[PDB]
Amino acid sequence: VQLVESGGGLVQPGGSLRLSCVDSRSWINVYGANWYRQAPGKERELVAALTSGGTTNYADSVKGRFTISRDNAKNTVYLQMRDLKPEDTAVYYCNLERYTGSSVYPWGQGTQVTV
Amino acid sequence: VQLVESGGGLVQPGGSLRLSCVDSRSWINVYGANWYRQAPGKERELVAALTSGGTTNYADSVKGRFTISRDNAKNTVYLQMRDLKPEDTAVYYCNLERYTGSSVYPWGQGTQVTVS
Amino acid sequence: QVQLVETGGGLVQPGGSLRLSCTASGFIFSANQMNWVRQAPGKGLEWLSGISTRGDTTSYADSVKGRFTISRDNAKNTLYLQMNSLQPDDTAVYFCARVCIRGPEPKLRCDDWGQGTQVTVS
Amino acid sequence: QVQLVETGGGLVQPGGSLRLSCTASGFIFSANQMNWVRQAPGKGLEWLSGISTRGDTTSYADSVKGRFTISRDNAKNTLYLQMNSLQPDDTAVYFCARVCIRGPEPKLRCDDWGQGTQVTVS
Amino acid sequence: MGSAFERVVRRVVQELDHGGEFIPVTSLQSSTGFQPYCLVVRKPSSSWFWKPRYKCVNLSIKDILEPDAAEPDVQRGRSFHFYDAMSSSTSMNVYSLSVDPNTWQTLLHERHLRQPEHKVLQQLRSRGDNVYVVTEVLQTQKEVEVTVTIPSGSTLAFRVAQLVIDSDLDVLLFPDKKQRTFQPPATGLTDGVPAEGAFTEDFQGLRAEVETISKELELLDRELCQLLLEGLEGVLRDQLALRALEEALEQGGPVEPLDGPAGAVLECLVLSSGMLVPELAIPVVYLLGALTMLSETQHKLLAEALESQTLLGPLELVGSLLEQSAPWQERSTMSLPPGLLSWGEGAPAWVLLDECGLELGEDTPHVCWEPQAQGRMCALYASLALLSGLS
Amino acid sequence: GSAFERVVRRVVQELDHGGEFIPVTSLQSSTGFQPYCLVVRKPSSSWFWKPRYKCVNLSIKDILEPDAAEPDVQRGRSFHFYDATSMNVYSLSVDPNTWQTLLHERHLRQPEHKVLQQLRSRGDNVYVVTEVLQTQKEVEVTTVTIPSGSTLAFRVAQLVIDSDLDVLLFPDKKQRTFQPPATGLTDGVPAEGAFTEDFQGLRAEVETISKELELLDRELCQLLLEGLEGVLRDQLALRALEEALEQGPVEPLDGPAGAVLECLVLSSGMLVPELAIPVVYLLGALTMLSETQHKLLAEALESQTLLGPLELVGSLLEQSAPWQERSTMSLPPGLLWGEGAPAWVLLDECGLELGEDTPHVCWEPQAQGRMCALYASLALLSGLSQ
Repeated sequence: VQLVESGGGLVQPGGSLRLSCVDSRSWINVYGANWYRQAPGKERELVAALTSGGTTNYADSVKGRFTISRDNAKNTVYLQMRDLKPEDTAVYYCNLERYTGSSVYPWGQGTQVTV
Repeated sequence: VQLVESGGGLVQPGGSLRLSCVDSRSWINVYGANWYRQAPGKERELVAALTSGGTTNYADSVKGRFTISRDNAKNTVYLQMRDLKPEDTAVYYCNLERYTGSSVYPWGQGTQVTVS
Repeated sequence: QVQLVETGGGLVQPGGSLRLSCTASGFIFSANQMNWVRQAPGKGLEWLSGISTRGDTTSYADSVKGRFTISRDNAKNTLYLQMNSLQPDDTAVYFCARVCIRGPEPKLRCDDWGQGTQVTVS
Repeated sequence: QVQLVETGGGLVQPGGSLRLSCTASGFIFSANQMNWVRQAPGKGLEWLSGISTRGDTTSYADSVKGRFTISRDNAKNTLYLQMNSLQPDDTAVYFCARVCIRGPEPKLRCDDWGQGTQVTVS
Repeated sequence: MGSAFERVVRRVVQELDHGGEFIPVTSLQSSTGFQPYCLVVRKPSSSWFWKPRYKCVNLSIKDILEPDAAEPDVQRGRSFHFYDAMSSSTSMNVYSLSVDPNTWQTLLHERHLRQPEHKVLQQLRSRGDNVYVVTEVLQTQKEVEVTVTIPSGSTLAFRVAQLVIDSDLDVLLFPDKKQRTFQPPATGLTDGVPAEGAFTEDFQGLRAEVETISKELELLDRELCQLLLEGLEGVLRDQLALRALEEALEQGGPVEPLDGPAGAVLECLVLSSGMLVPELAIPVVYLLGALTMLSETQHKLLAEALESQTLLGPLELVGSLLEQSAPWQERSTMSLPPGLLSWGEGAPAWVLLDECGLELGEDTPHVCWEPQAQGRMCALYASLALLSGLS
Repeated sequence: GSAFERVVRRVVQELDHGGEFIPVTSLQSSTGFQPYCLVVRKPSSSWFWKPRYKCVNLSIKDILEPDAAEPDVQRGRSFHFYDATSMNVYSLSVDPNTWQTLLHERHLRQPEHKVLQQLRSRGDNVYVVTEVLQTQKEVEVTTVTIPSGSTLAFRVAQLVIDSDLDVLLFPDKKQRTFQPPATGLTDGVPAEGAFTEDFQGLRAEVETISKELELLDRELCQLLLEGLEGVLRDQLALRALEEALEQGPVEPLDGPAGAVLECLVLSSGMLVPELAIPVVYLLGALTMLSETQHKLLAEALESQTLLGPLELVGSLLEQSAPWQERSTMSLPPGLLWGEGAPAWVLLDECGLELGEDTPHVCWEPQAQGRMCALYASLALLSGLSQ
């Protein structure tokens, strides 16, 4: 398997979503994970990064609304979404980056959020 | 240690939703999967059943409105839900049933489904 | 770990048909030549059919050529065998195996094998 | 496969502190006794600390008692070692180990080990 | 299509166990006591090629739990009609009784291990057993196929879950192979109890595998041994000649006509035609595989101990440490017997260990085993032993 | 000596958290390991060490039909390492998404490259380097300079070759690069790519125990066999003897079980571990067998006819190795005899299907434990019978 992105959907401004990045294997729990998004007509955009240790960093456009976390037993890295706006409408992908910075998997189908 | 259920949420009548039942092991592919639902203070009921070969069965309250499917490569069994109506708010759980009829895992936490 | 699970066997009418499935887990299914092999009483193992990784080439033993069709659904990690015009000498346990080599000598070795499912032509 | 991965080792001033983590995969973490063991330069294995499956009880060696603290988060499947007042005699490769039998007579033996994290105090 | 008793068991499992989780019963008597909730034990293995079987200790899990109470409900499964081979005596029906996985959540919450732990449990801990509880049985409804009578309710196959006890009781539906029932205290202090891998022969396989190839090397008359040793003296001091010799000995005709001492080795494996003698090439290819694992400094030392007749001490020294450190994926502290020391930072045997990845100190006979040093150490012993075999 | 090797292990332990990186064997081998390099893994020759990867100074672009430059490598984090004047390690990796575009924009060149047949003939598995850990220029404390860009460790993805080429990032352990056609016929030679040493390994575990028989004075070898003959014809006595050796002094059993144990104790009746250990192994092997097999073993022992079965079991086990595989075995002509023959029943009791009008007997992996236990029992009884 590869990363499986789910949880996306259609909402109206101000709403809230929670997307899932699931790894059948355990690389998600030993390496870093990032959530990207390729917004309609716009290029793929990194949304949140989570280091192997759990250090979080976000982009300016999403601070105060998005929270990235990890559930080891579920091999899941989540994207808690709040105060969603149509500027957040996109298909969301996740990827894994090793401590050396190399990516582990190619992209999954992603999950669409439409606000 | 068990199955993981996701996909629940809040939608307006006539929406669409498809839950996920993901297995960390290959039992979801060799065995059958069933979806249940519990409303608070009432009895757990079966809503849809899927055998390993793909045979589907549904509850009359959802017959023609729910679809139970499997993605073998994703190790995930879905419950596509349709003609969404009240009385479908309940705690929905999935399980795995061996060919002999025994259960594989204890219940997970479930996924929240709310309709109004 | 590699798992190969066969279903679809049973007791069949002579001249009848059966369809066997074989679900594969624990390896990259789409990257492996796959096969069906059977074990008949008093007979050695008999390779019946083979299919390439993508499924663009297939091979059959004379004993089953024209009657049986091998196929694979790579997206679901499943191998199949359609059986038609079954005869009493086709009674055997049928196995799906991963990567089978028959080139060197009349012999048969395959990397991984399934548990088998019984087929009986009454 | 069982995998134990230690992180958190490094260089600290004398009298400084370090916290080691050990993430576990391949087994039911909450069902296994866990340990921290260090390998000092030129020295044999020195067992440091142990913890019960649920964490309700722990045990420490004298060399680190009061200084180090062993803990686990069974919900996150992680083993930790907080190390305080480190001195150069605490410089070593630090290992987490699953199920250790420190038979007073024979020797220390544990079922599974991490790759180790180097702790250097200077 | 069953025929005999086990052959019937074989088919029942082949038909009903899609996931391969079931344990077949081997004899009809053994099926006694194997009911839902019977406690079964698997004693430590003495062979890597067969493990002792699960055996009921004729105890139920409720017998070790506080609040004494009847076993919880069982859940009935599907029934299957086999109709058999070699209400009908020819016919058989087998059904499933299983424990719901959710029963443990409530049961282990309603009830608790007798903290004055059961007398028998204290026996199993001393005997080193892992203890399991039966979670499913496939059983017959009525007596069947009786020149062979099978009483009703005979178990044909069963599933278990592993017990784990650390001042408590938990039931693991899917444990790993290494999981122990009797967890050690926080102190790791135990006593003579079967432990540490259900036995291992890591060292035993290596000595024999070397000896077989050493025995395959007995095919050489001592004359051909000498010229081969003359050829072996050379490539060990020539890294690149060693690589070319190994490549000349791969799969696909007449051997590569290598110049230099690598040629002499090849001439020991061919007829006047230059075609390999496989039974002669086979053992040599093995040794080159061991040597290719070693480093240049190891190669240089192996030559000098060979010429100095000093291959014997190092062979013994390496052998004991491989004996001591097995299993070699585990970490452990070895002890150098001074009765085999022949020592010093520059000592030839000292350097062989450093090249394997071990760090040695002058003030102690203890050496920590590094699992990453397994291959080179084993190849080192293989080289030393085989080179000693040529004498 | 040992210098560059110590640096490699340190870097990996610090940077390889997942255990996915392969250390470079020697500073000699450290160069040439670059992203997109093709390395090969020839078939192994030992249970106890694995062959080296070997960069074959060929690149994956060279075997793809549009001959063009390789895609970019991902320049990764730089790492500044510790000594107390430093060593800096940088990551070059192939993005996993590179292969998807590459293997569609290019396709394996037909006819194949010359090298591939050579690797196919030798049974090599073929991989491509997907990441390297490399240096800038510095010296080793050891004194000896490591050139800039020296690979310390690398990651690989396996190539699989069929009608087309694919790159597998996480292949399984048995995966082969060179797949057979749908025919299953791999034209040209054995070129096996497999090896078991299952039977020879079984012979070794047995021999550990066997050599301990001759230490018995021949009377003890004699009393032991007679006690065994007795317990072989008594299932519950056999089990009681088995359970007596799973434990203070010994349990005072009478009968053939007592005859066996009497061979194994001291004046004090305490444990005699040097004696029990081999016996417990034999009792373990016998316990694997059925009641029918036990009584035949007693008969073969009393009749001193152990060889005929012993040779046949070993033949079949050696033919069926590896025993987790299915195969057609051949009965060596001349028992090297249909239903009712002792060997027939002995092999029938293991789960195998024998035919009187056919030399064919297929191997049943479920019989692996019983057959191996059966092989061991025959041998050990023969030894005490000398």
